[PDB]
Amino acid sequence: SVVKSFKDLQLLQGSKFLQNLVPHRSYVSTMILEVVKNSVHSWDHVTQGLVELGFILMDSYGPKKVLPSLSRMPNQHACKLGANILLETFKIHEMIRQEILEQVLNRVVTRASSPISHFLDLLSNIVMYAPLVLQSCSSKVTEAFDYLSFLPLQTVQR
Amino acid sequence: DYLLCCIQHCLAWYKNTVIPEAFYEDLDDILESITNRMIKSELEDFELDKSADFSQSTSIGIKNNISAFLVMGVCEVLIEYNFSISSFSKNRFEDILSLFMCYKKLSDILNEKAGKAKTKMANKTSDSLLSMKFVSSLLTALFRDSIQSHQESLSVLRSSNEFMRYAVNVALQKVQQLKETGHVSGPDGQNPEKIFQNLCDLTRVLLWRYTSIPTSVEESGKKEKGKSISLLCLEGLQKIFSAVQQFYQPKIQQFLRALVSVTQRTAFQIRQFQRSLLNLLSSQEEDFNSKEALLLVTVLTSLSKLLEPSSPQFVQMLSWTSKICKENSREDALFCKSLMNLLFSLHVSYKSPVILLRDLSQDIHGHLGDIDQDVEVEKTNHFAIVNLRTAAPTVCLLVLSQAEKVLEEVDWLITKLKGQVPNQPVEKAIIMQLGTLLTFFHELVQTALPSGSCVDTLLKDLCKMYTTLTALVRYYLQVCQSSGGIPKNMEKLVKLSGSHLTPLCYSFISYVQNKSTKPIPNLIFAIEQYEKFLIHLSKKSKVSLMQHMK
Amino acid sequence: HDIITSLPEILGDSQHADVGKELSDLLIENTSLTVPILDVLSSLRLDPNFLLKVRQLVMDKLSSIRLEDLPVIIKFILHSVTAMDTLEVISELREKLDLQHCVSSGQSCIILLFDVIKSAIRYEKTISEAWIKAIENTASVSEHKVFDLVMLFIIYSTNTQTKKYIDRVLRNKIRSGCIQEQ
Repeated sequence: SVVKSFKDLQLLQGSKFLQNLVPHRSYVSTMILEVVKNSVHSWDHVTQGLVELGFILMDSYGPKKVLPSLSRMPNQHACKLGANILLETFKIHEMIRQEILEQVLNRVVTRASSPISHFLDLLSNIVMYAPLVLQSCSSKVTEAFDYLSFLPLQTVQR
Repeated sequence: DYLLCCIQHCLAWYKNTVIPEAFYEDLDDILESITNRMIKSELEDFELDKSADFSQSTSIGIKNNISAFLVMGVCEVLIEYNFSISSFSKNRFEDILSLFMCYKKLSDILNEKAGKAKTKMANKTSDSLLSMKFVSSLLTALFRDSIQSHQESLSVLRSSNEFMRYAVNVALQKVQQLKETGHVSGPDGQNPEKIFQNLCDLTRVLLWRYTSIPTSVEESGKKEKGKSISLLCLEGLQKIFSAVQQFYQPKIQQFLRALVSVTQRTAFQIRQFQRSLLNLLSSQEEDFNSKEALLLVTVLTSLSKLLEPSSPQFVQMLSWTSKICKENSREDALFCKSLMNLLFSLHVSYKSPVILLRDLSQDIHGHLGDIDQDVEVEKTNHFAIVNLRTAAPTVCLLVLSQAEKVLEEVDWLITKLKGQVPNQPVEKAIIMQLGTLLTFFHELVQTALPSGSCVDTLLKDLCKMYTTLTALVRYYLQVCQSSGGIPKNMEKLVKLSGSHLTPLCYSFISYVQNKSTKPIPNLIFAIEQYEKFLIHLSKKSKVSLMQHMK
Repeated sequence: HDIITSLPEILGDSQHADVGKELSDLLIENTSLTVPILDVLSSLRLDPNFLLKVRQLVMDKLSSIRLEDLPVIIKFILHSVTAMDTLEVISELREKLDLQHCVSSGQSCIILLFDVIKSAIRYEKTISEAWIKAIENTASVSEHKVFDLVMLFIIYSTNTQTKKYIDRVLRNKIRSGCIQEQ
């Protein structure tokens, strides 16, 4: 539905003929993010689905052909939906930290063959936002430092 | 090389910052000794060009090739050092010239040795070690600076034209680095803001050299006409603008405040760029540097991404572009192609282009003529950038691809309208586009295209046209029992598709097949499917659509 | 402990092999100095064959290790595992380990153990499928141990490609009269 979202919106924006006719309908991207604002209160049951979702967006539509609009933008926008979700969640659901974090790192460390640029970009924003919030989940980093010997150089430095 | 770059950057930092005791002077005078002895060195001190030919066959050639690249980097770092000591000493500029002459000697030797074999090593187009900070400084000093205390001593560096093209090559390589990676190589190529600040300063410099000194001052040589400094600065301009849109989209306003919203800023800059292009064009050069023209339309295309489609400057842009399309001939396929690309891209995000598509097809049908050699048509009045060698191979592909995009958009509309069952005005606009596209194809089918990708693409798009008509009549099959009757505008469309398009489709299939695998069977399959679904509709609509058919 | 750990800054690149020999000879001699030795030997230059020999050599001695190090030793075995020896080494470990002998004291140290495993198996997929083949392939003996349940649970909790695979295996096991109440 979300790929579909982005195809629709891309086609509209490249094209005024459709912009004259169609009323600007909210896009699935924007709706999900509004779920994510509304999530705050009492929605322990919703968040565990979000995470599943976002890592599915990034895992499926992470870059690959360098390791164009059609293979790039509704993957870029898919992936970059992913990150926005999981940053936004990591602000407010303080118990699915170490489950975002630990899964980021889990896809960081071992692969080093699939491009993971997007994931460290995520990780930078995540930590930057509140690193004080990773001193509530710290062991998961320091146990990922033990694999730093086996990693390509850009990976490690970055 | 890389060691020395670190030393002299360290040493510049030690001058500027640390002093505002008895150690740095050691390294200074070491460096000054290296300067004077590296000056009076020449090529049999390093046994170069004569005893080892730097060959990628032997180990000793490899040793001397590695040595030569080390030398070239050493030359450049000591250039930076001799510049960094003083306020514009004559003697230090003589040293810099001597070092560059050594470097340039080595480069033109290695170029002969990369002229015997291919340019498969990316090791002579490897980085300079000069800071981008430095080169920005250097180019401001070379071109714009006219302070008489520095002029006498810089006028020897100005006279080296070779030195200036080296300098702009360096700056271009930093820009190319920033595009390809996230960042450039040397020092302060990891803080983006410092890189941004040095870009802006460079941009001002290269504008000045572009704008102040024209290109029609060529008193160097006829090998230097693809190598003008006024061209190289514009190449950077293009790459800078792309690079800063790509990486630094949230600072374009403070980027233009170097040279009120982004629109007015950019409009006055465009005015200067498009005047540059106008005066380039209006010179009426028979040799015609299409290179210079291509870079002007490339930069205008890069910049035109920041005009809003509701701005008056947008409409100024569009009117200006359409004027150049209606005036200026300029016989080179890629020139026409780039301009047409920009115009269409801008146009369609303001309104549908199907009028412009129709007029271009009228020009194609004018210039080429017909299949039957008894239709005298000429509509050269419509668009000046349409020639015998341009519009037949090249413009056709673009106008048909644009038409394919139109058909994708109406397909999306038709799909969404089927799924829905705001009703009437949607289909009215759809049939307006489709009617004018149908007259467009009526003009195209009459023409004689070349036998490459063009003819099969025309047949493929006409298969897409019949597929869109099939989807149209399928939605009409869905709706015609519920409402009861067909709208009158659709009845005119199906009359025009029966009468105008389909007979001449068959005639063009016969014309392409007579002159001496899958697409022509696919077109006749598509046209018979169109007829079949039209039979279904004419039965299930209580209207006789075969009296409109022949 | 101090001087040993100081060995690689000291030595050049020649007299490595004899040190290797002597240290493995000390390793069969003394159990106290596994950890710092194993650290050293990952830092010096050895034949792969020698690594594998010392591996089998530590693991025979695997019951014979005080708990505290037990973590870091398995840490070693499973960073040091190749792709190909995977199922043997797992089989040996699977045999030799207990989760019964050890037992505030026992539980904390065991917990660390399972963390170390979680890491190893989180970050390397082939251990999981190989691990289950190494219980599934030991369908024979009705007598299979605590480890094996604990480990299926764990892998279900982690990599989820295997869930169906675990379930069929856990059914085939239960119906077969291995796996039971006690």
